[PDB]
Amino acid sequence: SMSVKKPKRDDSKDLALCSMILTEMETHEDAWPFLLPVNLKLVPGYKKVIKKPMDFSTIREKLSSGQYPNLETFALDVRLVFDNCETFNEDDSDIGRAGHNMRKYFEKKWTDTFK
Ligand SMILES: O=C1CCc2ccc(O)cc2N1
Repeated sequence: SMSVKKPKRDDSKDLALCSMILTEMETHEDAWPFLLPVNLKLVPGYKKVIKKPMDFSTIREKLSSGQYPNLETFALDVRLVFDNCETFNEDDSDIGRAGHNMRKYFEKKWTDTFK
């Protein structure tokens, strides 16, 4: 509260670390469904069903241009990619499996890096 401050994380390396995690995501062999935004003109249902599309290239642009206030807003966008994937794909599909795999991959890097 006013004039009562918590000790807080050293956050000075967060940008670099998030960039490294994103690079690791981008180069994972199962990243292919998530590298670019889904084409809303060509994919039936996607525009109506998925209220907030997100993809790695959009996250990369936001990270490169100061549009994440903190590391938690970055993690929210990454998770959104995989949450969207679950909404639109059966677990028993190539893309459904890819999303589950990438999510697991991300959360371990996240834990290992920041927790
Ligand atoms: O999540 C997605 C991205 C859009 C898409 C297009 C074609 C398809 O067979 C599956 C998908 N799932």
